[PDB]
Amino acid sequence: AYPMPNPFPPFRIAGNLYYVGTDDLASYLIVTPRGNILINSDLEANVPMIKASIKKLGFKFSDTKILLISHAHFDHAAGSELIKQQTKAKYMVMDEDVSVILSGGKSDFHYANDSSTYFTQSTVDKVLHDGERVELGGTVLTAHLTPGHTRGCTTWTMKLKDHGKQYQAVIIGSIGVNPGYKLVDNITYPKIAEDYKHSIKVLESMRCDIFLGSHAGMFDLKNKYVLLSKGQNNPFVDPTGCKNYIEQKANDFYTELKKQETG
Ligand SMILES: [Zn+2]
Ligand SMILES: [Zn+2]
Repeated sequence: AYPMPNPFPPFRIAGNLYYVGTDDLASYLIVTPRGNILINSDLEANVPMIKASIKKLGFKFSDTKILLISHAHFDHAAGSELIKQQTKAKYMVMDEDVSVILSGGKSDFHYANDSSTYFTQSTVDKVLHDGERVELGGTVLTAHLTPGHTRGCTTWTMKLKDHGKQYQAVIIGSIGVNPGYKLVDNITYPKIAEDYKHSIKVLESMRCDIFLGSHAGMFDLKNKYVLLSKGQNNPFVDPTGCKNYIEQKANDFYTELKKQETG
């Protein structure tokens, strides 16, 4: 079973982007004059935690206008129906992952026959596409299709002003190869390996100043938060860590491909 995350103190990352997630499953709040955008609903058990984090920062849960996700797996999206019920936020999802969201996991190319991965069915209010913007109150997020991990895995980007300076924030959706994924002659998702390769090409050439992700461990949340509490100049500005993480995951993909082809 998925390890239950622990609470994590919410904080401002940069500009109008806040962390409202856990010590593992990462969620983000973008605060605008016309309401807020929430990224990742996490597990059903985490929805009260997200609400509490939002309110701890002095914001209103009822001001959540838009709900986005990194990708259509239960650990990022299971809480979405509850959030929609409690806030009436509009749920927007990349085209290629909509089937999984509508089916609560039953159409997943890999986990269709693993009921431990299923989650509450919901409807999608707006279907997104590669390069499409999500705009609220002058804030502009861009959805980048970085497929492989899921068919519609989304890497979210935005530009943030921090201490008078401009930074591109990148929330890496995931380019991990899960244990058991088949990369050669995949029966349900034949383009899986081509998709990962495309994601690698996109991410390797992407400007990345503020390095974030769907999981805390991708981007060193805990150690960076400690630096932030100590008053360090934005430790979440980490272009070198971003470059190195993308390169590591690209290498991990090719390592797994080598194992499947030659091992
Ligand atoms: Zn996943
Ligand atoms: Zn995950």
